[PDB]
Amino acid sequence: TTDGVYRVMTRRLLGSTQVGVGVMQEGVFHTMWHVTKGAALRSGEGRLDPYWGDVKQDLVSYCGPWKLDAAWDGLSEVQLLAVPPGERAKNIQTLPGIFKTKDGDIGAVALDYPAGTSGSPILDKCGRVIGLYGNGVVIKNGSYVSAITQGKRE
Amino acid sequence: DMYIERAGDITWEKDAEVTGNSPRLDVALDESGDFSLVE
Ligand SMILES: O=C(Nc1ccc2c(c1)CNC2)c1cc(Cl)nc2[nH]ccc12
Repeated sequence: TTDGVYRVMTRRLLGSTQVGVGVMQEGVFHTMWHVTKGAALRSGEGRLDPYWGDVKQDLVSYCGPWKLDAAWDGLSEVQLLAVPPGERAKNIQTLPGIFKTKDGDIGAVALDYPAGTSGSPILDKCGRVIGLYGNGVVIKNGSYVSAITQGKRE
Repeated sequence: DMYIERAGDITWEKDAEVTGNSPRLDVALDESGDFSLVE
């Protein structure tokens, strides 16, 4: 339960397949809903049970409520701490674009990584998590542009 | 049964590989949390 970024793995398929990524912060595990699909997780001898989740926001928290509250300022560059399947965690600095929707504008990272990278945190200059990578759109050139998905803190 | 293994710390790293463009896309989000390009 130490704070940090974690791989989300499964043994249901061939070998150990990485289905996604998530953030442990303040005893709560945060990830994209499509990674676990709300299922319980294992952390050595311990077990993480879901606490909050939403399919539209595509988010889910384990052990407690969503703790991440920081946001992109619309101006500065961010870093995607990408954790790719079978590959070492690595920070990729980019300047986000905009997903323009009827309910508002959202930041967007135009980096392409395998779908098992879903749940990797997007960071600001203070190392604060401003969102999760993994939910976006496929553009004209086949590549992926993911939204900067952040939940609510109560 | 899904499981988790630590992959690293969450810190900002100066002198990182800077790449990627900043596109402005008109999108729509359905009840299933799936984005789609509006053109
Ligand atoms: O499929 C992806 N993401 C996803 C999947 C299922 C659902 C949602 C998002 C939200 N509603 C359920 C994905 C993620 C990433 Cl990082 N690269 C990719 N390239 C192609 C696809 C894709």
